[PDB]
Amino acid sequence: EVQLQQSGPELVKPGASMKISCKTSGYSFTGYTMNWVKQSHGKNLEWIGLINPYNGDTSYNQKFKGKATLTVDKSSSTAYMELLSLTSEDSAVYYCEVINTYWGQGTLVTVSAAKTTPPSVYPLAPNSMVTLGCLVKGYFPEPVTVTWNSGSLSSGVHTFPAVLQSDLYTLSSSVTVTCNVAHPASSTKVDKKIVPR
Amino acid sequence: EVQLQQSGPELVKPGASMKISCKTSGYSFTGYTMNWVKQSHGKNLEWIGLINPYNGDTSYNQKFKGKATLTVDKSSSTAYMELLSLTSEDSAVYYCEVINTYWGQGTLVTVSAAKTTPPSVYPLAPGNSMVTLGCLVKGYFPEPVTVTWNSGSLSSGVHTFPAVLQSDLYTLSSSVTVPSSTWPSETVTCNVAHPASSTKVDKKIVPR
Amino acid sequence: QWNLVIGFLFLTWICLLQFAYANRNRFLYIIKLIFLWLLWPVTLACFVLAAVYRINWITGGIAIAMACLVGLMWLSYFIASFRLFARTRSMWSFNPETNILLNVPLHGTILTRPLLESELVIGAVILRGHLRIAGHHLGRCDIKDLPKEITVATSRTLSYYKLGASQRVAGDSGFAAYSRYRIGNY
Amino acid sequence: QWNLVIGFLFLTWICLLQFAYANRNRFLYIIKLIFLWLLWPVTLACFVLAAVYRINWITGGIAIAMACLVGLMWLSYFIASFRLFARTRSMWSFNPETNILLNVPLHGTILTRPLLESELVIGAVILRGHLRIAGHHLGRCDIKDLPKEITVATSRTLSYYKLGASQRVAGDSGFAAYSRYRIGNY
Amino acid sequence: DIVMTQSPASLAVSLGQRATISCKASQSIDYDGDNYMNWYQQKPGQPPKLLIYTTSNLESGIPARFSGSGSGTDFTLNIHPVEEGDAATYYCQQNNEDPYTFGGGTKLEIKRADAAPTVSIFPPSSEQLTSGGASVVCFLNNFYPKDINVKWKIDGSERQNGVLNSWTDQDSKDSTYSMSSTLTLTKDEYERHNSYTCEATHKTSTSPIVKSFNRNEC
Amino acid sequence: DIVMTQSPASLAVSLGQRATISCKASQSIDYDGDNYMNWYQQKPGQPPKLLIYTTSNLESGIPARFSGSGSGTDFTLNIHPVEEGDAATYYCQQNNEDPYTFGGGTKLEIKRADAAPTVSIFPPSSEQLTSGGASVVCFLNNFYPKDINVKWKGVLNSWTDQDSKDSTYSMSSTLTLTKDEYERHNSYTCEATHKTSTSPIVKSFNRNEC
Ligand SMILES: C[C@H]1Cn2ncc(C(=O)Nc3cccc(C#N)c3)c2C(=O)N1c1ccc(C(F)(F)c2ccccc2)cc1
Ligand SMILES: C[C@H]1Cn2ncc(C(=O)Nc3cccc(C#N)c3)c2C(=O)N1c1ccc(C(F)(F)c2ccccc2)cc1
Repeated sequence: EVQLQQSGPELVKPGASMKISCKTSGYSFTGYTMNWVKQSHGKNLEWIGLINPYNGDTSYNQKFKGKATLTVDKSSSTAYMELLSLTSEDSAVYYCEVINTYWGQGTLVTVSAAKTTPPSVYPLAPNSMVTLGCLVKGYFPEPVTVTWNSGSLSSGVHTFPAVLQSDLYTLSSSVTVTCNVAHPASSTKVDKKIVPR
Repeated sequence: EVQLQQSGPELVKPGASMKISCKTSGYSFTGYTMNWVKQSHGKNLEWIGLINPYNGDTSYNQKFKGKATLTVDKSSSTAYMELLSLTSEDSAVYYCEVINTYWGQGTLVTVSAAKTTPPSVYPLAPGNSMVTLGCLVKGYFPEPVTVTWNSGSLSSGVHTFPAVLQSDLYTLSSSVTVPSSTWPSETVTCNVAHPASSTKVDKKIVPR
Repeated sequence: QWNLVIGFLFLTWICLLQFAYANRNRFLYIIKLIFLWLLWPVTLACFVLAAVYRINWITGGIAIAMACLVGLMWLSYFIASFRLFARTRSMWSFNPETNILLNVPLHGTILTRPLLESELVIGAVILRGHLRIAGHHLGRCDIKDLPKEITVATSRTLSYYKLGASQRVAGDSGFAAYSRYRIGNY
Repeated sequence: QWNLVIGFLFLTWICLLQFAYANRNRFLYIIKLIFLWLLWPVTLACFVLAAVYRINWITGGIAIAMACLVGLMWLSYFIASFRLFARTRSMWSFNPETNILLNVPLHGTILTRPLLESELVIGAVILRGHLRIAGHHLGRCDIKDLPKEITVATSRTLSYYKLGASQRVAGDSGFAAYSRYRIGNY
Repeated sequence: DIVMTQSPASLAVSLGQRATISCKASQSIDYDGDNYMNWYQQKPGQPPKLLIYTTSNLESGIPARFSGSGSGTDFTLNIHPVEEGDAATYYCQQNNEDPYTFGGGTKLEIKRADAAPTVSIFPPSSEQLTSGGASVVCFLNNFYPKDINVKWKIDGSERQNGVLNSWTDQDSKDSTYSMSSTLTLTKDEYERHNSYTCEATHKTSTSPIVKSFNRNEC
Repeated sequence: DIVMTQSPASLAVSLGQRATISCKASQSIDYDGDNYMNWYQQKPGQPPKLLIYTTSNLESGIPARFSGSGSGTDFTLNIHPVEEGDAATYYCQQNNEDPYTFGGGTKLEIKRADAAPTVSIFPPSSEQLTSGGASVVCFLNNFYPKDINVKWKGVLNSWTDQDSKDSTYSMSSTLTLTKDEYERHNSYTCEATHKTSTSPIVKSFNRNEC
């Protein structure tokens, strides 16, 4: 029943600071050690440190010393790992865990200098089966969620990884109808419909 | 893998005595308690006693005292409950257990002053793609008689009916079901194995 | 007055009360039980010797009541231990600690040890292949444990314990528990 | 000679050595720890005043070597306890029995107890809704207990223990075990 | 002297539904602060099998569909997801005093949809012709419910003397029954009859199922 | 300085066969007389999932198909009845010293009988046409192996991870160009070459198909 909820994806400029939340529920907040882990550049993992929620007692690894400072807020039962003097090498996913068994959800961090341009959504339209497509092009930064018929047609959706090209991501989806696109850090919710041709 | 193996069905004349065995395997003989249970006249159970193999210490109940006596042989790992002054109300099934979980196979005891009559086996022939045929065992004493069908011929679909005591004799009947494509194409045989007479009849069915 | 030898006895008080926990080596446990046993009549004899030599009348004040009480409280416990020995002829019933025994059927032999109290659940820990059930070093074993053990009192109450469930930890360590399932009155 | 008072001292060797362990009553355990702590100062002063009063020369043969030993050991067993207090500030590190602590995160608060030895597997029994992990009565709890506990030494060691598996017995009793999974050096 | 009385004598439960058995103690089987009570399941031709050994604590390897409960002098056993593989008899034991008394027993029957009896008749085998007595056999397989009547008709009329019947136990896969009816008569009576008929009348299907043969069917 | 090296870079096993991963320590992860080693599994888009937490005694709720073993500096993870839902990446961690180092990763792909792609084409839309560009799209679904070739008769390709229900790979290809160059041609063709056949599978369209 133990649950951990993180803050959400954020884009920050280089040389700034950052704070991340790991709000916990389902157990007595004091008692577990709350490790922090970083996964970067694909599928390689690292270790940042741990903090005792009872009485301070933080312990980091020397590589991240002076870069992250773990903090605890007992009243609301939240953990507050924070990064200082960020750099383009710090784009990763940060997890918080307790006993190596209960993990968070991940907080994607994007360190760069560019505007959060809105995506452009386009339809695709053309036997034993019919395949229909949808295209998202020219947005920044990751991620963006593409859904079909608001959670329906979940038996053949094939989303594709976004590929960077001139600082504008692009992806596509196919179903074998409504294409709903949700871009979190641009306040954009575009929906498109496909028509016979 | 704790295993207990009992002696086997026995017929005792009234007024005699009997010794039952509960040979054990799979564990060190000394250490458990080896309860003895009796199931009689259908499906009601009674408790007889227990005995510690390490050193004596038998314990009975106020009803079976003077009737059952339990001993122990540590060399061969067997238990030796013995009944005395057998009467008509002493025919039952006797089990031996250890921790209330591992039980014996059971030992039917028949106390009667009557002869041992071998069974007589007769076939049945049918004189849709489903046809039944069987064999009838008549006039045997005492229980039990194990009836099977060629030791592998249609182990499923066999129906054996419980025997009924008819004037100091027993009658049983077994039936099997075969598809119309195998009879009389193949051969089906039923065999009975009466232990109390040390015989094994084997008669097959011919069509008519 | 005299201060050296009387002070030296206080050093023994730190030898005790700190090393009374000894349950690892069997020899230490046996020697502690023997020391506790042979010390019972020694302390009575000294009290009677102090009582007979009437000095300042204090020998009849508390020195006669003390010996009488320590004798009447020794006779009852000796006869209770004799009853326990009569029930189970185990020779462990004469220990000066408790009157409850635990029988564990190990490989070929049955091991008897004193038990402080009889409870519904009994633990067993096999750290590095060294069995220890009730805080008692029972020897070297593995996860092949006996699924039935016994607890013997003297006032009836022969309790049979059954193996609940055993788990294996870190290759050769483990944990197990025994829960009571049958009671038999003598 | 003098027989009454010295014989009365032999009675204390049965009150101790028989009732001295990790008994369930926490008040008795605290009393025993206090008595053990108060014992050490006495032997130093007693030996000091037994050696300063030079009689029969015995005050120099043994009354100064044993005093020196019992004085030099106290300093080490005090500085170690102060170091353990420096690592974890719990006030339990000053006990004269052991320098290992066990922290159990019960409902809301954390309970600390002395630990004789740090092992790989730690049991727990909840007989009649009364938790007891390492022989220490931790209060009233249920089968729904904590899945992580810690053991704190002073020599740069902090061991984390994870709840292995818990079983229920007879309605409101049960057992559980903890197995070490992480070690952290200070 | 602690005779225990479980008084559902028989009980019928459909698939999926929940069945309960209510063995109750006599006076005071609660010694040492806990109640000791064993529950056993026995199938025809096998020794009893332990399920629950102290009012609780289902034995290792036993499916979790069995639950034991109760206190004082009232105890219950519950099988909530009643499957087709449990058509046994259930017992209760005390495990508290010198006479470890058992319970009476409660036969668990599984309710199912009806079926028609597959009927077969057989003639006297030529081997027993020399014996001097004839036995005609009727088989009724795979029917439900258990109750069913069989009539043996000779030369038009019926016969009710010398007929024997036997039912099997409820199947462990189909929950259906089988029955054998035997009519045995001396050969002198066999001379003076020509037509034999076995009729089976079920609770349903008001028209009976008849199978007949003559003497000259050789 | 306890760098930990599991060096099966990738694995390819069939259904039911044994799967082995052979993470090895650096020098001396054996403190206190016992070896501490955690084994983790991670599927795409999900946090890691613990399986084995001290060289043995797998975590509760995990199927017994996973078994951990080893000693000294050699440790192994075994999955005997390889199912079709085990296509994740597996990691090893020490849990022994001041920094807790992870492994490198070992991507496990499950082998399955051959299959052919289902190519489909999509022409530019008027909405993008008014903006000033065109982008033709080609979709290939449910083929095996991953190594296939696609040709156009300035392209970008994207590959899906192996599916967890039928273990196949999909692919998307996009050709983006200015509309003026789009007006210079009439017929476009997406061809796919796969090892399952001897001739390419061709899907073509023309500007008059509207
Ligand atoms: C509490 C009780 C638990 N208990 N169970 C069993 C026994 C027992 O069999 N004792 C025994 C003693 C000697 C020889 C033999 C033999 N053979 C057996 C005992 C026991 O000794 N107990 C016990 C009583 C009193 C004391 C006292 F130290 F507190 C004490 C001393 C003297 C005067 C008053 C008070 C300390 C311990
Ligand atoms: C074995 C060791 C285990 N041990 N671990 C920790 C401690 C400890 O912190 N002791 C302590 C003592 C006093 C004040 C404080 C504080 N603040 C702390 C101890 C300890 O005391 N030990 C120990 C040594 C000797 C003895 C003796 F009784 F055997 C003894 C007595 C005097 C002369 C010679 C021999 C009994 C026990």
